[PDB]
Amino acid sequence: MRLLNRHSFVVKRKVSEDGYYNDDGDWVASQDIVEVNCKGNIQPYIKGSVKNGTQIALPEGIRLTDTRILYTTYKLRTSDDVEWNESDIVMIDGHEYEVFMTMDWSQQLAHTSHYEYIIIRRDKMNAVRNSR
Amino acid sequence: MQLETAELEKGLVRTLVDVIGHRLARDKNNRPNVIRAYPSDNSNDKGLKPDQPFITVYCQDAATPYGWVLDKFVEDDVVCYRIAFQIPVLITVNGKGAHSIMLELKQRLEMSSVRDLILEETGATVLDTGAIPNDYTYLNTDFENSAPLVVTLVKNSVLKDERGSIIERVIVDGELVYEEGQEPPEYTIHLDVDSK
Repeated sequence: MRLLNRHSFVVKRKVSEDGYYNDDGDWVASQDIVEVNCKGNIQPYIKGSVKNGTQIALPEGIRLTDTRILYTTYKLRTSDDVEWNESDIVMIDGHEYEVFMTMDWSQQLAHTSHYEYIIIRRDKMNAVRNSR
Repeated sequence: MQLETAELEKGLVRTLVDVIGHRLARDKNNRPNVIRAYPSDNSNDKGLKPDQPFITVYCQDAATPYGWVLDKFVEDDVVCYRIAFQIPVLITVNGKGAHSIMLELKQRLEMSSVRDLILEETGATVLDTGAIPNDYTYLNTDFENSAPLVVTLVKNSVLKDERGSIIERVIVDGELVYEEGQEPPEYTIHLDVDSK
């Protein structure tokens, strides 16, 4: 419906699910990454000690943590060790948001079936590769 | 030389840029990311977390396990004191491969060189160097690898006592007696000695 499609964002799904552990023990993420276009709705998540755009003071400097809730009809998936697949990524404001939680309301009713996700801004860190 | 941790931290920060600057990230000015802990300016401004990997320098405290006063002397008419101090410092690496960088930093502080540069800048000697743990803290989303280390330093500080003064003239009086308490003394000796 109209309100469920107010926002348009990009989603990076690792289509391949062939991640494995090297002969040295390091983790190697699935190789084939694919970009997609999706539509949904993004709002701040107000609950308990959740931190939306909260500035954090540390001895090392300053951080910024954010988290949101997303309503959409697209089936995004989080990490699953039994099915052996990794989570998706959602691009908001040019930054990455990793899908951490999911709530399956699909197949409940005709016109109001949807999904809910809690997406957390990814922390800043340097990059390293282990590919075999 | 006076002991001030604000200067020891600055000297260590300047030395580390050359000693271990090749393994660290670099900012917009091309300078390696080494900073003092709890950055702030103008009494309320707060610094941002640099790009990893980087280093943080934080002075813990200062103690005087070697007595209380080492020397008392006169340098110029002003009196002087010398005191021995010990200063443990904490250096941490944040990022990926923090242990691999702290190991090389350890292996360089023990060289005959580097220890001369530290004394050239801060005017202090390295006394000890503790072990390196391999820590992981969750933060949010992903863990962060860290590797703290403790480097103890030793320095002598000198201060000027502006209230002091020196003796340059002495006046002495004496007596001689056959028996204790002889009220009229047998002889009296009066002496006066000037510095000049």
